[PDB]
Amino acid sequence: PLPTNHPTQDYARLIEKAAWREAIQNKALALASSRAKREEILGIKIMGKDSQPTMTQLGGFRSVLKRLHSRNNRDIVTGYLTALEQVSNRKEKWSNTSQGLTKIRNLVTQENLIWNHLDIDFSPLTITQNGVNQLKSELWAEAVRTLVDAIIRGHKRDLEKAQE
Amino acid sequence: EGVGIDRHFGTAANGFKYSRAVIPKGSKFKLPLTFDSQDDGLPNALIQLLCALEAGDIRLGAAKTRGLGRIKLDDLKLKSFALDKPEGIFSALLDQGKKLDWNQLKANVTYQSPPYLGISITWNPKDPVMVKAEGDGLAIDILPLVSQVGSDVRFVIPGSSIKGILRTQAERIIRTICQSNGSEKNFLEQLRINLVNELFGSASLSDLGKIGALAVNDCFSSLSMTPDQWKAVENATEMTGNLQPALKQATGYPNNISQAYKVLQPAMHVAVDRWTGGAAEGMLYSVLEPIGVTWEPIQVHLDIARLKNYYHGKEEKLKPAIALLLLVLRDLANKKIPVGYGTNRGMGTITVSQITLNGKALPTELEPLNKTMTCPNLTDLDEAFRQDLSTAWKEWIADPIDLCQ
Amino acid sequence: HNPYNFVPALPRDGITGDLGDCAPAGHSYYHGDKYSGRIAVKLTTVTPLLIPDASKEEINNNHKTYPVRIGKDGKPYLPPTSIKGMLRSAYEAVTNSRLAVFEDHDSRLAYRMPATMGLQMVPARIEGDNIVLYPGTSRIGNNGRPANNDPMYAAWLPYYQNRIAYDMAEHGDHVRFWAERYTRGNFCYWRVRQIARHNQNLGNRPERGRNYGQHHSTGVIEQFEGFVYKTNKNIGNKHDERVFIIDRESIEIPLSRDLRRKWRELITSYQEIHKKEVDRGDTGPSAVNGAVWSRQIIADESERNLSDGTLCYAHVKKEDGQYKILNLYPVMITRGLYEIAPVDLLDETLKPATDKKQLSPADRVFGWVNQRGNGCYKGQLRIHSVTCQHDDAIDDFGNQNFSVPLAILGQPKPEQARFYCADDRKGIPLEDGYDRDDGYSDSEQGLRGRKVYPHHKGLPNGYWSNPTEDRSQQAIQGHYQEYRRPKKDGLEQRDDQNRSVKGWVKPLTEFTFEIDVTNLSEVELGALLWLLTLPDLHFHRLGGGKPLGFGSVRLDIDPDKTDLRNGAGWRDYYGSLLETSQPDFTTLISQWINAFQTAVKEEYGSSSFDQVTFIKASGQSLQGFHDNASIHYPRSTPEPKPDGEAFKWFVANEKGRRLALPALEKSQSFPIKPS
Repeated sequence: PLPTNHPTQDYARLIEKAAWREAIQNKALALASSRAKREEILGIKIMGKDSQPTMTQLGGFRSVLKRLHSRNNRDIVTGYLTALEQVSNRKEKWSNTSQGLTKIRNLVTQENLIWNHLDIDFSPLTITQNGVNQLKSELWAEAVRTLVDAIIRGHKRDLEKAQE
Repeated sequence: EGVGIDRHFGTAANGFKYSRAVIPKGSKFKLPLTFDSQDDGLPNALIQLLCALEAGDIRLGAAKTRGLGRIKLDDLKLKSFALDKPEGIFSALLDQGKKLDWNQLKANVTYQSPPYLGISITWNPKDPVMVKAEGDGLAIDILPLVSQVGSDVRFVIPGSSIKGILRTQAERIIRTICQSNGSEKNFLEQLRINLVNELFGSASLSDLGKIGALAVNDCFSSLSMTPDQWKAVENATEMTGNLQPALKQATGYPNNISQAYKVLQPAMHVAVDRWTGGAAEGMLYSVLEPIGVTWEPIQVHLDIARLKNYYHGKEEKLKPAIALLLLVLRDLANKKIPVGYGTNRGMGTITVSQITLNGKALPTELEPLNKTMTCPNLTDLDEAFRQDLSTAWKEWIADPIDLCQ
Repeated sequence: HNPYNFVPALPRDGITGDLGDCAPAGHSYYHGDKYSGRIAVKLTTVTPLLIPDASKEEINNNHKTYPVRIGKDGKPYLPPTSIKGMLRSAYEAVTNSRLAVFEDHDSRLAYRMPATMGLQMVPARIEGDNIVLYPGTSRIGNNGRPANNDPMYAAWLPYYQNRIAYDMAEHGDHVRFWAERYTRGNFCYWRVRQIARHNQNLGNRPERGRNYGQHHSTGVIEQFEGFVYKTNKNIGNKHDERVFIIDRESIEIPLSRDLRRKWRELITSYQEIHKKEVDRGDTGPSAVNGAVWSRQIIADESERNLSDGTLCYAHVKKEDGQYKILNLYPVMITRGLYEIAPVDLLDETLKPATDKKQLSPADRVFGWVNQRGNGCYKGQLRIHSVTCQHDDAIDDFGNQNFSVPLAILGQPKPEQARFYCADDRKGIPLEDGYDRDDGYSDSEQGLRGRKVYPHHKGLPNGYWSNPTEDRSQQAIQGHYQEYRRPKKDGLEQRDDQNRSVKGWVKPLTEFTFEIDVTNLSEVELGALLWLLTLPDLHFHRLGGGKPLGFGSVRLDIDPDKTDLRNGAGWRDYYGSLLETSQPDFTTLISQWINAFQTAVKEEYGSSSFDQVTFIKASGQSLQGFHDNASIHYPRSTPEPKPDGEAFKWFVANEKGRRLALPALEKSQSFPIKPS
């Protein structure tokens, strides 16, 4: 492992972030390709020919999660979930999901949970001393955003395939 | 996010959704050019290129015809290093170069563009015009699409949306003149038609692929908001609760709910049961209608040089394409081409105040196109020129052949 | 006259033409034989028009006050979607199209069953996949009543007027108890004397009980096991809960899915009808103070489920030599269900379309999205450019802070079968005098059709003037200001039953709008232009408060701004960049309207167009009623009383002549006393 004060640590961190980003995105796209994992991670499901919830609820959430730049912004995402479940007309749209609003809240509130779903071994992808902890904190919001977007994309691709 | 529209049913064609990530408007990057001169000057074509960059004439990236790619150059500096000479080599090593005033050379030669016709359409929403935002809001279901424009957000009609409505009207006019039916054909077949495959382009399928000679800008609202002001609207949970502050802020009327709602108006829609007369609850939905959003003029660019290459330089073939383009602009000015969401549902009709036709390096026979029109029926165009176009148009109609040979 | 009625929706089997179901013309080109272009429409209001701005609704004491929606110029913004829905429903009437909005009519509807029906119910418990009857010491008579004046099937647990605590029992307690046979009137019952949980010992045999007023002891004393069936003190005379005497006699009967889905529908009715009441925090029935909500109403979703060990009443009869269980009920005198769901009373040719091959005329003209599948169609008709021509068009009744409180706009209650059910599929009213059980009863019955609000003909001068004055307690020319809530004790009844408007669009104010239409056939165009060129004094009904009289409007085409051509005419138009003649549609409008009229005659079997039943009915709606009987909701007094007691007419009707809502074509008025 590279000493923390080492002058090439900025360049090493560049290669690490690239390797982690590609690993996260590939593993996300694997997960999102399967109906069972999409339901496992976000609760969203396809019931024959209509999606649970409707794609406008997924678009609504996806337009909120794009504001998750850091763990400090996470109250915006859990804030939005509060206003969803605060009112029955919104709550009832997600209530036909596999517990999706709790699953979304867990994915955003728990810093570990994204990494458990991705289940990537980052030891081959890190070389900086304490690199994993620094990269996990740095890439957490991006990894969450990556996975949620992949799942929603995979869901809507199958949703269209069911309708085509 | 976007979708193809089936030409027979008028609805989102199955399998023709698309998504594209875009660097936002107002983003900056360096002009990063070095030129090695082998003679004691600066080349004309390179001076012309820099003038074109300052004019905004050069497009970069994907979706050039369908909303994107426009760039403009500012802060242009030219530094000279006489590498033929000791003073210039040591200047290159040490002194950051001899400054050229660009304004001198830029004045000392005429800028020459390749042929194009600019169309600038001054328009206003006759009824609220919006593209739908893909996500529902909390208080409002159907929200206007916004985009980042510099440090602000503005409401946007993507040039993809204006392109597709114009393409649809072009194709409808041709299929009427031919009495050709697109009900049987699939979406890709429904698009392949003569004169529209050149003005709007054909998909590159192995090749009939063509880029459109006609390019449409993203049209942004004259209104703008801070990003957190719009998030306050998106996050608003109650239509008569925290939405009213958020809309008052975003429209710029924090103390006047009347003036705020003359710009952005929340609208409820309810479906009524036919047997009982009851609100078919669950079929209640809400739209934030941009009733008083002012918009910048629609910028359409016809690449006349692109058409010439398709028609093999002979400008007589241009006249049927120009004729179609004018017939489409006549429909756009006569409110026959609604734009965006909800066009049969109370939105999307536009007024056209003015069409400015701004040709650069046009051929003499199309030179009457250099005009500002305010009659919707194009009677500001010379009648001898419109009859001239009308004759070439009628000849093509008689044999609706593929110009492009 | 009732403020609504129905144009009958006729079944559309063998309808073969443009009025039939058809593949839509499409949007790809202007067909040479079908007409496209712009119709300019002048709309002028005849009565005041309500255009609520829900985006600016003020709310106080849960009463909502709506201003008029205004556009960027401050003139009233009449929304194109509001005109579209007015036009669509009127179009869909006169073409006999599918019903575009037919939502959530697949459950049976619920109503109060006869009070005599409670005698026919036996205590029951579900035990697994069986409902098991528990008649106790008595035996089930053939009609379902306790046979030959043996005692009531359940013990009576004195709970309120006299109290028998253990040695207080709750619903579903398994209990062991002494009971004594007690007598009142024509009947007798087992009075619980003392009670214990099933594990405990109930003690020695009690002696002769005290006569409790008119309840007289017989001295015949027994002990039983049972379950206490408790419902709360849920009507005023209630004294006793029930104990289902399990110990003595029993009959297991299969619990079919139909019984359990009836129970779900019945209990969801009980719950949903009071959801607003219990959210308001009300503790008891809407017209019986001091009573408390009955258990199944306050119980959760689990009450709908009819899970193992739950207790019910079974309506039973010994027909054909078997104990037939008709229905399961939560109380002795109960809500029950009509036999048939309203979705089964509407023909499949009249239900909303579910395939592109089955698009009706209004699905083609106004467009369609499949609600139960894939499929959609863009409308061939576009309303746009709605411009108010008058500037001072909005009446604010003196100040921007004034408002008129509107009369209560209640929910439509299709469960009143005499108003919403038809006696056949061609939309005839139910016959008068029949039992309420006779609505929604037969598959050969039908729905009344499309609900419409006939124009309030003959409103007197000044009826709408100065509306902040309460004039409703006084006849003026025989009208009683139906649009306004009455005063109560001199103060305005602004509550959550009604709404207020800060203003309305004045009568005689003019709007212009345009209709853009694509590829209409002459029949489809004829229907539309017929609606846009109705004879004098025919009015469309627009916006809100239509049953109060608001929103009657006159539509007529502005011919100079109208430009309709067939695709051959458009082919000539696009054939030139020079100005070209437009064909004068005014020479052809009669042809198209007659094309529509002859198609309606020919496909719907009539020797005249105006004698087609849906045409005849629809005309009467647009025209109103010529007999100068006032339009108002039914009530027992000619004056609208300041209390919401209009149900009193309906209960008088139920005990009286039992009038159905008269056919719209017949123009028959209701009597103020239907006794």
